[PDB]
Amino acid sequence: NQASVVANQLIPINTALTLVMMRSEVVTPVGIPADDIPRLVSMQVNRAVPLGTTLMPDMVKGYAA
Repeated sequence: NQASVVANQLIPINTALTLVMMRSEVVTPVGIPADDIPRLVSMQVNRAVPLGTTLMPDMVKGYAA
């Protein structure tokens, strides 16, 4: 049902998110909702996020729904 943000490339640690890094997919478990992609632009991740990984709230510095 619900789509989440998934890494479209490896996202390195302490690197600001851009649109080319984030795709939407229906995955389980559910992560950050796909609708939040625009909000995530320029926010940094606190760990490296491998290709195909679902972005979870705890991975993004400053993220609160």
